[PDB]
Amino acid sequence: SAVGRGVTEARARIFGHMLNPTGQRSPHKILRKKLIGDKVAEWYPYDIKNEDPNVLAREEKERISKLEMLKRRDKGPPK
Amino acid sequence: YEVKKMRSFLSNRTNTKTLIESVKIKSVYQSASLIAQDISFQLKNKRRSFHSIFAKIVKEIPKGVEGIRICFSGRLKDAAEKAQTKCYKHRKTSCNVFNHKIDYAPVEVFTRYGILGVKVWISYSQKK
Amino acid sequence: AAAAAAAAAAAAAAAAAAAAAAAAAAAAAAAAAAAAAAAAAAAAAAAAAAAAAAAAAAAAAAAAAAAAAAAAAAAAAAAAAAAAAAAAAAAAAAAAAAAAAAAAAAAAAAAAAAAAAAAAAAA
Amino acid sequence: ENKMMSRSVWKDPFVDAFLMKKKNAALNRKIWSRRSTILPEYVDSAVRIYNGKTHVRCKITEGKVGHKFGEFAFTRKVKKHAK
Amino acid sequence: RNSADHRRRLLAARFELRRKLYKAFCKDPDLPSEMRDKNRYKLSKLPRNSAFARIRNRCVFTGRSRSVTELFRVSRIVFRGLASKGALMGITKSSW
Amino acid sequence: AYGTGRRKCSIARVWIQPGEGKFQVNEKEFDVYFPMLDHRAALLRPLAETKTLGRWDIKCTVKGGGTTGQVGAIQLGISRALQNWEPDMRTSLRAAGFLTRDSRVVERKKPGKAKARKSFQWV
Amino acid sequence: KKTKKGKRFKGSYGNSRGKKQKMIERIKD
Amino acid sequence: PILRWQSRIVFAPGGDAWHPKNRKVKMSVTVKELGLSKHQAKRLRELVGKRYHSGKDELTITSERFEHREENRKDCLRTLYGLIEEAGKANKIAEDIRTSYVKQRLRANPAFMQKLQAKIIRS
Amino acid sequence: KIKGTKICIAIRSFVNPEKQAWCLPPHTRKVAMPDTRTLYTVLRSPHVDKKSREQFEMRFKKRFLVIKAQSHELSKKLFWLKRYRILGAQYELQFHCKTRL
RNA sequence: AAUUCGAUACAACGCGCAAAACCUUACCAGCCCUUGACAUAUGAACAACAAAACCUAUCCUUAACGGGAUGGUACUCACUUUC
RNA sequence: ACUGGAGGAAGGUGGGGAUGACGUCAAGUCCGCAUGGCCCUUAUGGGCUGGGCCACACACGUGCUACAAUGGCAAUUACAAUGGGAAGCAAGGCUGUAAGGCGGAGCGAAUCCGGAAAGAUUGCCUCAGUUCGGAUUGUUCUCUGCAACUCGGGAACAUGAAGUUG
Repeated sequence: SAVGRGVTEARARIFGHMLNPTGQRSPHKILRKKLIGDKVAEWYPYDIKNEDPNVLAREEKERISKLEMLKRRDKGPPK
Repeated sequence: YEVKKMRSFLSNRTNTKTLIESVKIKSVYQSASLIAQDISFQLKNKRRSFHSIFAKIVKEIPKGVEGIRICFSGRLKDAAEKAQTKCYKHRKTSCNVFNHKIDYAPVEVFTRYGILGVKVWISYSQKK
Repeated sequence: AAAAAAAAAAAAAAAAAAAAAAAAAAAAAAAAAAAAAAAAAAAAAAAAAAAAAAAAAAAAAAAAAAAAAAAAAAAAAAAAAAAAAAAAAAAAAAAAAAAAAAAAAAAAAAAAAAAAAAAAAAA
Repeated sequence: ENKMMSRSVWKDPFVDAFLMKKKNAALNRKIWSRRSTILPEYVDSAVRIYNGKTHVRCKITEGKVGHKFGEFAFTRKVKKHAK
Repeated sequence: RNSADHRRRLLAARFELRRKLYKAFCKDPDLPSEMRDKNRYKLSKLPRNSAFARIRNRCVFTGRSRSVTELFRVSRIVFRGLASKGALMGITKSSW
Repeated sequence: AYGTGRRKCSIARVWIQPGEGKFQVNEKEFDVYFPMLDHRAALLRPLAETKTLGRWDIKCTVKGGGTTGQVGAIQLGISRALQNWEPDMRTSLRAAGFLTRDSRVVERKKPGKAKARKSFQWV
Repeated sequence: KKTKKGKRFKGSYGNSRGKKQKMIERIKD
Repeated sequence: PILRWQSRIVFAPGGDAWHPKNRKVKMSVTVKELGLSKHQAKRLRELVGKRYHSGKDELTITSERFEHREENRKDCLRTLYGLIEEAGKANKIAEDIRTSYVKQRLRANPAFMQKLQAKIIRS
Repeated sequence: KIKGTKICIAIRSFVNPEKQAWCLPPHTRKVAMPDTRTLYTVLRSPHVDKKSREQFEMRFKKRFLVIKAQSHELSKKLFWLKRYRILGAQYELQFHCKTRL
């Protein structure tokens, strides 16, 4: 039976591969990856206390309370 | 309407439908974080007595709570050196026993002489 | 959302059946409505704003499989010449490959060809 | 035959040799290339090498074609002790 | 603490793939013999920064520079000191 | 008849029906699956008493663990399914101890040490 | 260490190692 | 031709974003229902390979390359029809095989020179 | 006893079993139940002791319950009702479609 | 020029380290900055009812930071914009 | 209470973890975090490259390798468990002596992924400083990264320190 021979011309394989018959290392593995720009760079998460003007101007208000208490004894930092 | 206020803040910055309710916990500070938050206020200005704090505690709180074990620490009153410890106890003060809701949450408030820190280990009457 | 769970993929990248086809939906469900056509007309004169809000709190539309075609043309345009006799093979390869990765942001998947064109013009 | 080796390995071997990116300016200058391969094109070069401080000067020779640009420079200079 | 690794992360997100996986294109393929330094030497010299081994990936509760766990972004310190304190979902003592 | 035995992370199902000389683990030749070296004498002791071996059939299977684990598992599976004569065979069996598992399942690794009892060296 | 055992233990692939030769052998009979 | 399909729905767990598995699309056909000739059938079966349940006849075509379930639902049948065609050429290939085999032997199996020269008498 | 076209259900949380939950599918919970482990130390100090350890773990929970073959119409009839359905966790509803060619 | 620092009998020394190319890094030299990378208030300010800055991209120099442009994008009666 | 005996699969805290008092030792760490007090405020502060943290007359500690023939090696065959996988795990086919390379069925994972090593079968060795022993120790190469002379692994093949129970 020559049918069992000729019944295989399968080279197209429309499934969507990219092909190299000899195999030079190819710019395929540099673009297979899921991209490394944004997801890692968004790693530092956020505490709401940048909002809430009622913890804002309060934390820093206590900082300047320390500023006043140390200014009283003048041991603060000059320029 | 600060409920509207926060249901604005966080739903805007998180992009989700939210629901915030408050419920009046009537029998004030049967919890532990509440007691810690409380006595960390009196320990802030002005100064107050340890024994008076514990006297208020044994005065108001003992309403079926199984026991209260309370510790302090910090530069104590008032030699300002050699920070040391002291703790009070009561009827049932256990932690090696399981099935005992005994909630614990320390806190640290200061006096510019370094910082003082309390811990509270209440124990709840289970099976009432 | 998902599908009708009744018919196969009927897409074939067909078309957009314009509005006011609610003639059919009137034949089907106006049975619980009124005797006005200006009723549906005002429904549309408000569905304009409904569409404004829908696209606001919904998305920014995602186009089609025609991104493959626009990207293949972006590749053909990156060469835009007969310069290297190998830059064109490289561009064909880059298109046919980069259009595979199931997540590479569909806009950078075009800006890559854009940058190829950029340095080819600088070349 | 160091030069010959560099030519047999120009890019037939896949990696290529990496130079440190200053290799587009003049040659004889302090070169803190620091891990940039020796350039076979430019032997017979009187280049002073890396100097965060104390550049150790080196005379580029055919002998050195595969090492890094600072092969003269030796760090961890402790070889003595007498008690 | 995190002040510099933030700028460096963001600068990676600036000299993103959009230019670095670009100027790495003509490196690996072969046939473009025509000055592969226009994509290798004079443009892939991205200022000695905005790399991706350069980003230590600190903690973000305290800022412990090393010994961070990648999932919780916490340090070894606060992870075990915190899952003790609660607010950790299901993390329990493995008394297996 | 059906039994099953398990030891040191190995489990073996067995089926005894009162037949002639068949003994098939993995439905495979059992003497080959368990190589000649050993484990055969061990697995035939369980019936070198009150049985001339010429009375029963065993169709078995086993997975998980190691060479001694699997043999023990099969042994104790047979020991389970020796309940074809239920209230009269445990008599002949318990005496020599052909009923119970080896509950010496492996002891885990604790922290700090290098094993479950080995420990580093202090000075 | 350079035997198959040394390779296995180090964790690299040596010329008495490899997990495609295991196939190429019998696929070449 | 009946089909078999799968497409996941798992809920974004409150985090207002997209869930990775969402884009799966699993197709399952049978080239015993898709009544073929054996030769085109085996050419398509070779063209797929271990995409194809061969214990029980099933074609599976899952291309995660695409993002949204609709583009996935499309790509399934796009590739389905493409494979149908690039298999469908197999029967004509086999026909031509028959042609060549018969022809290169009609000349050397004797007594056919009658017509082999009758074509020339007709010339 | 077996099902064909269907809408699968597989829930993954840390406490799935008993919640008043949506236990009206034909075939009730089957389970897998993994285990995960990350044990570090007892300390908080940054200068001592790689010798003592405290051992946390994480035991995901996943239940499996199948939906009867809610057909070309029932499928959506419940699909929409559960586009939003709330339990306190994350779970999976899988589709089985069969479109005549 | 650094061979960073803390650990010190059982209860330190394969210890922080669950991972030193640069980074990590305090330590050492060159390279600079100094209301600074970062925060509030701070108005002398500058004026824009849309400028400037500022930022997606092009070019050039810096061992690198930058920086110099140079388009373009882009706007706030608040400008982070300035000292 | 102890000793047996019974049953039982488990007998006397069955095994393992977890859980750890008063308190002691000015134990440890202001270099995680928090913090008192004291100093610098064109600097001890911020960032950039280089270079250092890897060396060495030197002792001590912990871990690894073995001096063999209960064994070293080559070909055959047997049996796990946890686990890990989207900057991902990747079967198969092809390519390289191989490390590597080409590409990819499936898999966000009870479903896709993963030659177990011992062991066993035969043979070689036949007791050596050896086919035991492998540091130092040449050429080609290659993985990453923008970047492998001071300053990461990996393969090919040659050299073969000491080591005979310390």
